[PDB]
Amino acid sequence: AKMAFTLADRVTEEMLADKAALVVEVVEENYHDAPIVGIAVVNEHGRFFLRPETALADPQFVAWLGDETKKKSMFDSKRAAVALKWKGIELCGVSFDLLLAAYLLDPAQGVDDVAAAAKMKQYEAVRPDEAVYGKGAKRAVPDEPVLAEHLVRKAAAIWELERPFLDELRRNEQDRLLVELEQPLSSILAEMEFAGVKVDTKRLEQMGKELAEQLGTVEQRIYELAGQEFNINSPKQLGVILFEKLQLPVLKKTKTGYSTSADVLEKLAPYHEIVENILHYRQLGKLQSTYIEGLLKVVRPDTKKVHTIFNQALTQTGRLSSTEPNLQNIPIRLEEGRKIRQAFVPSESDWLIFAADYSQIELRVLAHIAEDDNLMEAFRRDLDIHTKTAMDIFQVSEDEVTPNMRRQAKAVNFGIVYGISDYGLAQNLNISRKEAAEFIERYFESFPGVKRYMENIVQEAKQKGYVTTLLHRRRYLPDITSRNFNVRSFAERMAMNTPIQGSAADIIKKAMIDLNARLKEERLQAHLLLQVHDELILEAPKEEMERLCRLVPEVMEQAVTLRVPLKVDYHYGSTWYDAK
DNA sequence: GCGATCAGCGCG
DNA sequence: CGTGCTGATCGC
Ligand SMILES: OC[C@H]1O[C@@](CO)(O[C@H]2O[C@H](CO)[C@@H](O)[C@H](O)[C@H]2O)[C@@H](O)[C@@H]1O
Ligand SMILES: OC[C@H]1O[C@@](CO)(O[C@H]2O[C@H](CO)[C@@H](O)[C@H](O)[C@H]2O)[C@@H](O)[C@@H]1O
Ligand SMILES: [Mg+2]
Repeated sequence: AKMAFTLADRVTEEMLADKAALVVEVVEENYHDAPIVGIAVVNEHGRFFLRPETALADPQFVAWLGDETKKKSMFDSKRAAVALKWKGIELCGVSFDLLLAAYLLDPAQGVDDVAAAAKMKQYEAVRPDEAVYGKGAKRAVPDEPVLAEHLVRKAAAIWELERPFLDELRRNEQDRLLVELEQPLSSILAEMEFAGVKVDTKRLEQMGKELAEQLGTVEQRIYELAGQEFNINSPKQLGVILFEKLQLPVLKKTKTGYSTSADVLEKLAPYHEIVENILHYRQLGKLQSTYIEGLLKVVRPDTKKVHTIFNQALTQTGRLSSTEPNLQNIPIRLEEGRKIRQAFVPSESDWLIFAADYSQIELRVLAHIAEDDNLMEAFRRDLDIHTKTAMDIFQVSEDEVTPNMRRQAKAVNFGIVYGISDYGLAQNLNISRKEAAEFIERYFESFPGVKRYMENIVQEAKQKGYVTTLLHRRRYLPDITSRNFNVRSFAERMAMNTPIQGSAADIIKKAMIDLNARLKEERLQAHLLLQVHDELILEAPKEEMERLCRLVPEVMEQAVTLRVPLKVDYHYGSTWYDAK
């Protein structure tokens, strides 16, 4: 039967106890400047549902929300914190976030609502959000009676689940990871998302106009060389033009038809002039649809800022993800796409963009965890790691390392990090397995400590059932015991890769926490805007650059102490593009 | 037609 | 290797 609760018309004192499960419901997936549809509070005095117009206007309730001594347990407190920031209300005292707790216990569960986390502890007296709000075009906020009970049941679940979740985190030695890292980081991400990044829309629009011109020209050139018109963006129609009308060789096949990936086209380029044009068309087309039109779609017209949402509880490695827009994959590798960054500017006049990035943090982390003497010495000498790798695997002096040799050694360092494998490397360097295996073997011959680590971590994953990062993040790998070579191999590569990528994630997250504490102590106006896996982007008055040049790198380099140094490069400029 | 897939490409 | 976003596509 239904759950008992008071559907209050006004805020009372017992609703303001110093310990409670709190629900500040924001149904819109993108919570920026979004509506709060209801509030539920469960504490020692009972269960309560409050209408937002009432609670959020009540001085006492707002004070309670902002009182750090009044502890609240929630699910996705960042969502509520940001929704409240847009209304000028501060949320403090969140001592437990069920979403983050569940995430740390097992990222693989994909916990995205209270019901999912509750199911982990055999608690099912709460419905999944999707069941209550529906989804897609049919998504909608239910009538008060249905809404109120759902919010109360969620608060009730959080109230009941706090202790068991904290107990397991403690057994896993992950309690500090939640309380001292992820929860404090949650508040920092909330400030970052709320601050947003300023966009020079006029510059973006002009770039868009020129791209349209260039696309038109390349588009026509393509129809000319094809002898007809067709939907270039249709892998099916394109496949017909390339492999049937033009008789280009089929080197790669796709489940549905002909593969037209850039990888394939690159090899087909020598056969026909249409290929290079299709490649150029896709490059510009990607820029136009995603980084110009797509970006312009999410810019707030009143402030000209984009407010991303950092998903802190999604990746299996501990990395953050970014959406609406995704600001972690803005072009940089190719100059034409890199120009897109000229569109991201400081939010205030006479302010500048400051970007700091870790130099090879993953390989440094690997040197530390594997305790490989050669790799540690390489970083202690701050050597060019790819040139050094080439020197060792190809057995030549530094001056004997050719450009192609370094390129291949670089690709090997790529593979060693993401889980070295014949297929992966071979196909990546466009070579054979017999050859790729030879490189790998040569690499392990030069870095025996890394080989030992790879063997040991795999064995450890099979024994314990999971692998861990420097700060105790965990990833379960049940497929590590699969009798299917492919499935088992993937699991083994994750056993190898996760402690590396995951520890690098732990480090930069701590750096963000340490950095914000330093910025505040120094009372600098500088603030974080974005995190891109191994780099931090800030904006600050031009008068703070010299101080940031010393502070940011130091804080990032000292976040943790490894057997090898951590090195941070940095640049600043009038736009993100110039922060190079 | 709606949402779900597929195929291709951007980043670390 | 992973997330995420795009235009096409197919599924019921
Ligand atoms: O609020 C972020 C937080 O919510 C979850 C669901 O619990 O994701 C929702 O919000 C994201 C940001 O708008 C969307 O990308 C996602 O589709 C939506 O379900 C968590 O995954 C996330 O940590
Ligand atoms: O030849 C041993 C070598 O193979 C790997 C896979 O590259 O693991 C295989 O052999 C182990 C026994 O030594 C099994 O536990 C594992 O399941 C199987 O795939 C390496 O880890 C190992 O060094
Ligand atoms: Mg870097």
